[PDB]
Amino acid sequence: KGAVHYTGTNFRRVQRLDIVDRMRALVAQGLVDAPLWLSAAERAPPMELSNL
Amino acid sequence: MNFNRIPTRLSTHYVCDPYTTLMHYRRTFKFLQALKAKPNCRALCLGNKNQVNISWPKHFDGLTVVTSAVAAQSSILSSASVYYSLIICLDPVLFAKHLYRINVPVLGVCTPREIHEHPEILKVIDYLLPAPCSRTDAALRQLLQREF
Amino acid sequence: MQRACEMVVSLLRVDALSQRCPFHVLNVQILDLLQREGLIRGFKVDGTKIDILLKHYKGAPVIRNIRVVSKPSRDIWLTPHELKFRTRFNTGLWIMQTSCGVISHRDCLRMGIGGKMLMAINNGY
Amino acid sequence: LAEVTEEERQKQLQLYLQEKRERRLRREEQLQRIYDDKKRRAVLKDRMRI
Amino acid sequence: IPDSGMSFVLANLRGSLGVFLALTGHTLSGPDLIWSGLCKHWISPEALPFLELTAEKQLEVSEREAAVLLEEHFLDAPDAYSLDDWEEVI
Amino acid sequence: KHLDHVPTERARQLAEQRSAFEPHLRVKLEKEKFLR
Amino acid sequence: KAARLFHGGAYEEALKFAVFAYRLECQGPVETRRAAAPEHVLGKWRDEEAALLAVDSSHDKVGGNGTEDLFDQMACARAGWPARTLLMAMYMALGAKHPAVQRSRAELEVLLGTDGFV
Amino acid sequence: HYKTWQRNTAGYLRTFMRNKLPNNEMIGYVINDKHPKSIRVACDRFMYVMRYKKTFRYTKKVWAHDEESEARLGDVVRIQPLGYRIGPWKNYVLVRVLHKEPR
Amino acid sequence: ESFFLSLCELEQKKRTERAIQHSQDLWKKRTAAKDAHSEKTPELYDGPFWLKFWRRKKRPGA
Amino acid sequence: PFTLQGDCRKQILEAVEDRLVQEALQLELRAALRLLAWSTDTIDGLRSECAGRLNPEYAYRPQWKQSQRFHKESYLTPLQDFFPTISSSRDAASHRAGPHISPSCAYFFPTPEFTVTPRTFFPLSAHPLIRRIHPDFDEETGNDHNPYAMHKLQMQWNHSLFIQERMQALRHFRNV
Repeated sequence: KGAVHYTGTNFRRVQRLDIVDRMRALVAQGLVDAPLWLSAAERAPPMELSNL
Repeated sequence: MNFNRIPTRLSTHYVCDPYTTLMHYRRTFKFLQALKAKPNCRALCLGNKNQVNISWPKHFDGLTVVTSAVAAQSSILSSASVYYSLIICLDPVLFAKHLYRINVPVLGVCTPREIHEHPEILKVIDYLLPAPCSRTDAALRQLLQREF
Repeated sequence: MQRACEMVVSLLRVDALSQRCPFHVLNVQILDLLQREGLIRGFKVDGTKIDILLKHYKGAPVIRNIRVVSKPSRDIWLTPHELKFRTRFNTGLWIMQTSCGVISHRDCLRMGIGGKMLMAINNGY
Repeated sequence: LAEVTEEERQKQLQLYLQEKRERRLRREEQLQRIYDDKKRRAVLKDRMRI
Repeated sequence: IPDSGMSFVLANLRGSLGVFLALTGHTLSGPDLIWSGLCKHWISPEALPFLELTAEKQLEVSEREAAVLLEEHFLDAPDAYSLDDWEEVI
Repeated sequence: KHLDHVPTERARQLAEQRSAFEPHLRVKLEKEKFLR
Repeated sequence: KAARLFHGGAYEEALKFAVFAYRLECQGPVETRRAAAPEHVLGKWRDEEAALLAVDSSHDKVGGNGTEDLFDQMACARAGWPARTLLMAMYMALGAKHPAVQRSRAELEVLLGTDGFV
Repeated sequence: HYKTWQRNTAGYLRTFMRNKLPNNEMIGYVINDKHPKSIRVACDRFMYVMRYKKTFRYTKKVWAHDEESEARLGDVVRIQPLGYRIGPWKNYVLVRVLHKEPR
Repeated sequence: ESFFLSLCELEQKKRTERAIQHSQDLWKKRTAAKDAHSEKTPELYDGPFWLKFWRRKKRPGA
Repeated sequence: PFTLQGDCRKQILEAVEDRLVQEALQLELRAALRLLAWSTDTIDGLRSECAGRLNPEYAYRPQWKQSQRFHKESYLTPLQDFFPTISSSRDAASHRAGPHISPSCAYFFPTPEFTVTPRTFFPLSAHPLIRRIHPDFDEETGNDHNPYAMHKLQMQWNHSLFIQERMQALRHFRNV
């Protein structure tokens, strides 16, 4: 008993979100105001690194 | 001489592939070009003490001094998302626990040796920048900024 | 039938790109249905073993949960009117083995024929 | 009752004929695959003996 | 006769280049293809596999912004042309 | 079972080579350009 | 005719008749076409539908010997027929490394349309 | 005994169909052919369990009758019931023989 | 005189010759390797013994 | 383009390109059918190149044919298959006395000319709620597509149906 699932909860499956995605939710939720650099990164989102 | 085990499998590094560097610089340049156009933009150049080639100031804004008592992974650069708008970290391996939930873009510059051995730095770094020769960041950025 | 249940262990991996699988006649047909739904990037029969690729999105894989219903020691059968009760208000994928080949659970109810629940993909409780 | 009985009789005949054709065609297709494969094994086996 | 609507491209070339390329059947390879007018890009084969790894970030941007990102794969063309002086004769 | 016809890797490789009359496997190296 | 040629001294010509007779009874009356099978080798994985409609019941006919057939030989390992005994008596007589024996051995694989089996 | 709701499940219906044959016919293999014009056919049946949802098998050895005595030991045959009792053991009649064992 | 029918005659005939030569060479090399193996002293193992591979640690519990 | 002035220029290029391709394809098909039915030297050329692919030794250079003057207008004449002929053979198949098409070609393609079909640009659906969102969705029938029109489209793009037709023609040519 304890960590006896090789194929299960042992291997986390948490989605990886960048700054562009995280900031989009906070601004919409009304928790944080829109900064001046928010639009700068919107037109040129960062390249994915997990799949590389 | 060496009396240790000799490795057999040679791992390949695709993140720092010579062809991949073409798109890395092109994508990074677009982000910086749009940011500098706006007024009142400040950046942060975070390095390491061993980097003697890079001059550093005496005081550092946003630095918080804490004690050992009640310091369960305290965030040093917690208030560094007010005055600054872009941090260029040079040692992602050391500054990994503080930049986990940072609200600013991190332009980290690591090396293939550390990336393969410490893939955890990929989640904190947003824009990945290559580093030719991958030996010492102190003398690496100086050459780029003093080209021709 | 035993080799069919051995595919879930290989396909259910996070830090991997391609995994091998024993070659079987029934296993080949199953991969075709999954690819249509967009769950498998692709597969190739490498002789004695089949190489199947893994699909990922924002780090996490597309497959998060696999449930094996049918087992070699027994056989689960449901009538056309009983499958709807089991499968309701969900986005899961149930592999149904009918007389006219292999089809998903959505098509089984359309024809009204009695299928056989083999496995579950992206299924909760 | 006679009218209903005749109507039901026609349905049974139509269903029986439809099922007969479906089974005949399905069975014929399966036999072709087995026969084609069996032939290949027989000729191949004799080649190995030589 | 050329099929698959091949005459449209030949007639759209700079000058009467298609006529000479069809009657005589001159072979062309290298940068001359893009410089002649046939193609319009010089993307390397190594770019196609990379596109399959960073395709999840294309749906976040708008339609117009999608085409801008695809322009980072196109390279430049070298200075080389065999028919630089022979074009006037054709 | 040994007489079964299953598409393997070496089986297809030999078929392509047989077409070439007495055209073999080749590999390409990465393109390193300094002007990039 | 094959026996007379071998006794006289003709070795290359003798093997030609042996394959002719072995294939005659095996492949049916259709043997004049001295070449590989015209994409008619059925039973393979992912068979093309073009060749299926180019044949008829004629193709279904199996060869063999007078009494037994090809199928009987597959089940019983002791059964045989003269068409195979004569052909096998020549490979050992001239050896395995003999040029002519080597050429004839490979020819049977292609004539029967089964070369390249794994 | 099965409840009303237990007669509509696919598990029970499938088992029923396998057991059910025209004229209440059965399939079995002969295991004893010593007495004249007598053969003991071993039939295999099936049953369904509503607790664990699993089907098992249990053999049912019965006696049969043969006119021409064509059947032999270890030969699968077909039996048919009858609405009477003939002999001390005889309770079935042969129809045909599917498979025949060499000698 | 048919032009299309004659085309297939040459294609099939040429294809047969290519296979015959390819098969002959393949068989020659296949048997050559086996002959050498059956004419040499067997190789006696002299490496480390398998003392640690006896016991195993399978999945704990059920 | 990004500016309004630049964006407008792209429309002009797309308009002329769409018209030029239609004319080129229409005339390309006209010359393809007539050449195969009149030019007899094309048979030798096809066999010479086909046999030469395996080896240059099997490649032979045919004599082709002597040059002759031509009107260079008969190969680009319109062709139609229309039944009305009360006007003294108004159409009469391809040209007035040109090669004719088989009767069986009047099912899929009603006319030999190369036309343009109005292909849809959105996916179809079966649920009534989703059909209301499709642009091409008429309220007089409740469907987003014409069953009669789509029935013929599927038949045209079918390899299984084509194999049977091709096989039947081959047997007739070989036998007689």
